[PDB]
Amino acid sequence: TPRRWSQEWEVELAIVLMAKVIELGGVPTIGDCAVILRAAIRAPMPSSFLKILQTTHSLGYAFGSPLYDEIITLCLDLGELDAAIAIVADMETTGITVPDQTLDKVISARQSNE
Amino acid sequence: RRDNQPIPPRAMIMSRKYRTLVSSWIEPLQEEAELGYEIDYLARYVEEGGLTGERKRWVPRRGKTPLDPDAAGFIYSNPIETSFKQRCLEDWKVHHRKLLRTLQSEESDYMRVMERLRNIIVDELICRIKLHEGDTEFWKRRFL
Amino acid sequence: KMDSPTTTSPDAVLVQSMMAKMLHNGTEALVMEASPQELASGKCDEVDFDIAVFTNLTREDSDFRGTDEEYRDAEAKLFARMVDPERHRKVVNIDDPNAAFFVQQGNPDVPVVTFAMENTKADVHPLKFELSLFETQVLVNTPQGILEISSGLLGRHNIYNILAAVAVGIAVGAPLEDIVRGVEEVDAVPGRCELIDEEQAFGVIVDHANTPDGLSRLLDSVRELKPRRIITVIGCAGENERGKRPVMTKIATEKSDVTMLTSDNPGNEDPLDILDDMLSGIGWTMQEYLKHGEHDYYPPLSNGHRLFLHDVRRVAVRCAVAMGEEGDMVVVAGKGHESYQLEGDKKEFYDDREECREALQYVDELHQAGIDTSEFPWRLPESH
Amino acid sequence: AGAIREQLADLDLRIIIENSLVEWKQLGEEDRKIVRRKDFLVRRMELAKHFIRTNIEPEWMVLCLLPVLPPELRPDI
Repeated sequence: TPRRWSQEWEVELAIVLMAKVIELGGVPTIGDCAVILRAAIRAPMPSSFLKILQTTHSLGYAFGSPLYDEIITLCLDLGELDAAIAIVADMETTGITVPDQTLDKVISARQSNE
Repeated sequence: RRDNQPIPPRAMIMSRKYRTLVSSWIEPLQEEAELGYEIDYLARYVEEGGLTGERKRWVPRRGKTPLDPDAAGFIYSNPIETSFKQRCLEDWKVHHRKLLRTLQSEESDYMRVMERLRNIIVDELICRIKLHEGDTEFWKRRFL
Repeated sequence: KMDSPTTTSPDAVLVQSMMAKMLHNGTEALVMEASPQELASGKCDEVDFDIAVFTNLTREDSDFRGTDEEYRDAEAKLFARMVDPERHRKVVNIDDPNAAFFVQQGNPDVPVVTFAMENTKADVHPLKFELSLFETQVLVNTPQGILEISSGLLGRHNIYNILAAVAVGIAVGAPLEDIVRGVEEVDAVPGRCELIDEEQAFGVIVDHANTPDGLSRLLDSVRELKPRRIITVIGCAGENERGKRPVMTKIATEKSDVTMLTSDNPGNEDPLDILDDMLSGIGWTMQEYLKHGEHDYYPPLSNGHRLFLHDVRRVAVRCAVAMGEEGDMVVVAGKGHESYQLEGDKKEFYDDREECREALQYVDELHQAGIDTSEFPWRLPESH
Repeated sequence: AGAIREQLADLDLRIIIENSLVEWKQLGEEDRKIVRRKDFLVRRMELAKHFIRTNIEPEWMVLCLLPVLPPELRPDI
């Protein structure tokens, strides 16, 4: 019996596929990374958010500031603050400037849950 | 990977919306993503050879030569674009068509699984119907 | 009119040659353009200028093979010859930050008349002005009094040109009534925002703007006139200037409500190939546009504007005039006063002014025939 | 006939194959017309395929020039 499509299954295949292509000499485009990222945002699995940005930046690609705002606010909507605190952690390591409003809302969220 | 064979450039061809085989089956099809900022179409124009007459023009022309570069190598052009979502749905339908076909070749429950299969194109009773495609030994027994 | 050779920069021999011809025929005064390229090349080196007029300086001419300082100093050559205080006069636009540099050029004793639109310290400056699609009305304060001018020229950039003519009239001590009559006599300098008037409810202007910065400046001058919609007809030359094709489409689609791409001078290049290069500046392709034609519907852009397309310039110009409504402006850019459409190698005769003039005459009979020309494609009565 | 030649010359033979195949499959999912329309679609996609893999242009079905038989073979015609 064939397996029925789920957006969760589609994302994990794309993460596996992107890893194989990079490790075999392929360079996915900046648009490809966003499309895989966009599918996750419609899907909610905030766990996969950390790895998609990790491979996006390992290719030297930087998303726009609104895109980083979208994923952080999406994490707060679902309450997955552990992903959000890790996402802001890796943004800081990459050195990409992070808007003040995103920092203000994550800090307020961190204070609320404590 | 096990053969130490890298992915060739022809496999990694890029579409108009700047997508490769990594993400071309997620199904907003032939559409770009947000990227958080506006796309610089002038940068794409220069990097595609637009300053020297070497750009690829997407102008339809008379003749039996495909405009899409991904149609190179195929006898009758490349397959039509089918997303991973459509493929799973088509695969799901085809299997149950076979189940409906074998059910007809051999009582209230029989009518209820009859309607359920047609509706897909009770499910516990559907799950006992076995397909034997490729099983030569089974077909030899039925031939005898 | 003289049968002037079709050279954008007359040579030194030609300038002297025709100039004597005017003398032999009884000409007493003359006005010549002093372009930076002509001044730098030394073509006008043997011209005994009496009055030197400075209008403005912006880095627009990509054709100038020199730096900004060289571009500035080239224009200063005309002002450097302002030597004789009794014979020479200076007219400067003091709104430009450079204007001080020119005033110091030449003999400082030469009289200088200053004009400005915004700087009220100028000798000649407007008190109030009104801009519309058909005319401009300006009240200008001059050292000899105030003047009332109603001109067919359009845009606030043409107010400076009026002020410069007023100041030159002021400099030569001309009668105020001659200043008003002379300015109001000029109605349409050919190809310079030339209004095509046929007693209709929308303005039609033909301009020579064929560059990204020329088109941006032109469409910003049209927008200040407050039209309801702007309809721009633009194309790109073939075999040359391949870098502006996506740029001019992005500019037109972000400043014009409706954009009509067409052919400007294909030469030996296929017109649909140039239009594909233009379409790439907004993310489209010729194939996608032609697919929308099959479904008889062209969607708008992300900003809500409309883009249409046709490779025949005569069709695209007249179809854009037929899209005009009450209180609109139709801008036919690219050619201006040029009277040729180069296809292959032959320079077929083609005037943009005639096409707009003739389309305005026959647009009435098209509308009463039931044809809906509000957009592409047209809706005939016998089509559904 | 010139209008027909423009249609033939402008045909996208690869589009014909994909359009015929999807329409053929739709009728399968769903009596003398469905069967007849199915045979029409198979003939059309068979015809398009042969043009693609040969050097015959479909627009040659409209004649622009008319060859003339040699005189010795026409010493009616």
